[PDB]
Amino acid sequence: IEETLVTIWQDVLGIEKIGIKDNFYALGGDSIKAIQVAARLHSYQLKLETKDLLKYPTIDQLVHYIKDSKRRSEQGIVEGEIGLTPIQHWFFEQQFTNMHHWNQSYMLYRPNGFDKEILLRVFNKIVEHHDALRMIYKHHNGKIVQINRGLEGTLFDFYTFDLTANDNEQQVICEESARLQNSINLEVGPLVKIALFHTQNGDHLFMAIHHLVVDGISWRILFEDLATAYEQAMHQQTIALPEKTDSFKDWSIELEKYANSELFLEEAEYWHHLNYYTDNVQIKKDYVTMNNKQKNIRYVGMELTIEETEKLLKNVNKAYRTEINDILLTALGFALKEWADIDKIVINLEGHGREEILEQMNIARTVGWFTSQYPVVLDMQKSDDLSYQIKLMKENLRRIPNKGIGYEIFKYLTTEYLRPVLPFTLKPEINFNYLGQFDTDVKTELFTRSPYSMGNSLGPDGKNNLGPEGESYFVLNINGFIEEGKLHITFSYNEQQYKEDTIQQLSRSYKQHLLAIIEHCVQKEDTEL
Ligand SMILES: *O=P([O])([O])O[C]C([C])([C])[C]([O])C(=O)[N][C][C]C(=O)[N][C][C][S]
Repeated sequence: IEETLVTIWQDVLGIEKIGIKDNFYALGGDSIKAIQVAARLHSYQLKLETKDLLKYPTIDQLVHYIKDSKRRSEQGIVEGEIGLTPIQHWFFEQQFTNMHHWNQSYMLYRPNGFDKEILLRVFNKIVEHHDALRMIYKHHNGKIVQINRGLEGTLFDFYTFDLTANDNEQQVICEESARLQNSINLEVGPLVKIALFHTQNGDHLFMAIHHLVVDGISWRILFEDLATAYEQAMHQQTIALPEKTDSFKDWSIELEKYANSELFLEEAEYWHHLNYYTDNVQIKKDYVTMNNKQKNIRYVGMELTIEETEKLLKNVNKAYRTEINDILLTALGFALKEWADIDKIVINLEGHGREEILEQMNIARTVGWFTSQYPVVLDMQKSDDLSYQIKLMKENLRRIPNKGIGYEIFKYLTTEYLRPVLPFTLKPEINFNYLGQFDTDVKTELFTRSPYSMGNSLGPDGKNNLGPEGESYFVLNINGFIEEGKLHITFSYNEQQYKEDTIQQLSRSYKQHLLAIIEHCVQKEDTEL
């Protein structure tokens, strides 16, 4: 029904009232919000191909393209060996020092406090429902063996700290959470570490999960099921989570099939264009250094106001019928041109990686590490013409098949005798990672973000996420997100490679060009057919 879409859109977009004529993207939608709509529909046994939502961005149009779900996923307990996925292959290939310490984290806050007994019940359901959290990793014969445990052993560690007497809540939270962050055992588990802090202003719920089994969308899913199960428990109802989508196991199995399929191999030809840019990869550094560890990384931050961010989310993409990636990367092109006099450069672009490339596979609600990464070429031709550059960036991104998911599939999954001959040793020095919007997911009726949280806990600059002795792998690590209605962009660099001021010039330049692109696009009316 259209009443179901209205409700879902309203929840997902964080907008109280939505008409059946409202444009999804003009309301602030993106491809991650789209997946969240698809996930909600799955619980109603309804199917949405997110690409339809792009062609029919209103409920009045889209209702005719919503189908019944033919796919039924594993609802029981998933167990057994699972082949590493592309981003997982990349991870082990790095051989990070203390790779057991390589996590994402988050901290929630509830002024009236959490009931601990309920939390224990809720997280038991969580690790049961979201099978990938029970993963372990073993070595057998110089090879990594990924194994999904059943309901055996310890599925998560949970600590309770009573700081209601301590006068230094922030220090203790940092010290204790750091200990959790450093205590993950990849061989026997658990990969999920949880601490509950009682304080004078309420409770703070800290969570650290090894990156091997989680990502940005997974966190959003966890937050939802956390609130849902908790709300049920405090109302003395049976804890009950939405239907499972496809398991990480089943996904990996089909992904490896795809990797060697005839249809996918035909894509190899496109990626040859990278061969024209192999010497457009390195940027100038202030200094040469041998010290390349996480402890040597610092960052510069920028942010827009709520008004500026609203324009970006709601009134910019209409100008050229773009998506936010087009805009952000166009701004980066200009910024790098003014900052280092660069005309062409190859970057590493991260995507959520949940592309409908596998048939009736649905992972809209699956917890795991699905992140894709791939080389993108930025080409600065006409610095004076915005219309030309934006349309150039747009076309460049559209010429990439299936959001670039295929490149690392070729690189890590395709068997040797089918593996195309591609420039696999290409290594961009710049990474771009825009995580998307989080306000609707973290700011609920049950809880909100913790004030004791330090920095972006879902990124590499998050406090205590990565082991300090671990090796850095990018010269410039650019990460972004929307928090409290404000776009944040951070620039992570090696302190012995660049002076802080050098990076500050890049950040300010990026902010300048981004705001200029916003003003340009705000003034351009929708005329794409
Ligand atoms: O295809 P889209 O919906 O347009 O992509 C959504 C974006 C704009 C947020 C895109 O930048 C993206 O996919 N970012 C994903 C980065 C990520 O998921 N990181 C996970 C933790 S490593």
